[PDB]
Amino acid sequence: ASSLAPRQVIRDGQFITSPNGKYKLVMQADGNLVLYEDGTKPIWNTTPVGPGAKAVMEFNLNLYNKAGQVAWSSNVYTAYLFEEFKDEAYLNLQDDGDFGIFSDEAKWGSIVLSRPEVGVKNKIIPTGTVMVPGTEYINGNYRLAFQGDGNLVIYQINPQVVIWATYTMGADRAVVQEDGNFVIYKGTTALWHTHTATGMPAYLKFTNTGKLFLSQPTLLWTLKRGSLSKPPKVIPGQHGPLDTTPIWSWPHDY
Ligand SMILES: OC[C@H]1O[C@@H](O)[C@@H](O)[C@@H](O)[C@@H]1O
Ligand SMILES: OC[C@H]1O[C@@H](O)[C@@H](O)[C@@H](O)[C@@H]1O
Ligand SMILES: OC[C@H]1O[C@@H](O)[C@@H](O)[C@@H](O)[C@@H]1O
Ligand SMILES: OC[C@H]1O[C@@H](O)[C@@H](O)[C@@H](O)[C@@H]1O
Ligand SMILES: OC[C@H]1O[C@@H](O)[C@@H](O)[C@@H](O)[C@@H]1O
Repeated sequence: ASSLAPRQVIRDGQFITSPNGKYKLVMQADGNLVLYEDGTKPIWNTTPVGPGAKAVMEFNLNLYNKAGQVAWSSNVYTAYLFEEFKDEAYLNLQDDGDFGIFSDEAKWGSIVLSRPEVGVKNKIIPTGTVMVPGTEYINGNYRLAFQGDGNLVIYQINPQVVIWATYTMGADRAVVQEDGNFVIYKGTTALWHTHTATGMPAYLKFTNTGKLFLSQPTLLWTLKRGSLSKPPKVIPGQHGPLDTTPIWSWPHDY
């Protein structure tokens, strides 16, 4: 795990580790949140608040002492801290040892929403994913399938019901692009797309409620760079089954 999901809590020796293995962020039993290099050299810390402490990803990364007070915080500079942001924001620790907080807004959906769904669980489909006939994803009682015929379809599994579909007949592939657009293709012809080309890479969220959203990463803060007012271009990191969030990396200088 190189990341923290929204609301995720770490404590009592729990940690995350950069993709390359070199950096480790650990919430120690003594209540000190520490960044280690090569498992032996502490390069940054909050300093300890004592036992019974925890750190939690809730828009900010916040460190709580046993008395429930906030002893350290990322202190991300936003103007409006909507309590629905706390279920959306996640954290990556990257290969140069910097760590950063993302809160991404949806840019496209298979359906327009009245209001967020509560306790929805998302299957991340990351940047550079190339779907191909026979590709499918299962999340709960819903199936997302790129089919032989080229249709991208969401099915309710039980009972079988079509919930949504692109009707892109003949398409050969579907691509979650680095430019921020999700596009379905016959050869080089775009049959369908999400109109989300922004130069910021895309990922998809397929829900256990039978819906599909495209978001793009919005880096808000890093330990080394403090709060950011504009979001810098990031690059997709290595996404596998162990990771519950998108994975990103961001450059050293500008
Ligand atoms: O983002 C909301 C909607 O916008 C429309 O133009 C279409 O592209 C739909 O596919 C989408 O559900
Ligand atoms: O990403 C490939 C696979 O990942 C697993 O979680 C599930 O979503 C599968 O349905 C999917 O085929
Ligand atoms: O309406 C959705 C249906 O569309 C049809 O054209 C086919 O692609 C089916 O596989 C799919 O279930
Ligand atoms: O061709 C562009 C496509 O973009 C989609 O998001 C919708 O607007 C489709 O109805 C359309 O076919
Ligand atoms: O309209 C379809 C096209 O939109 C473009 O701006 C890019 O994202 C292309 O990759 C995509 O094929």
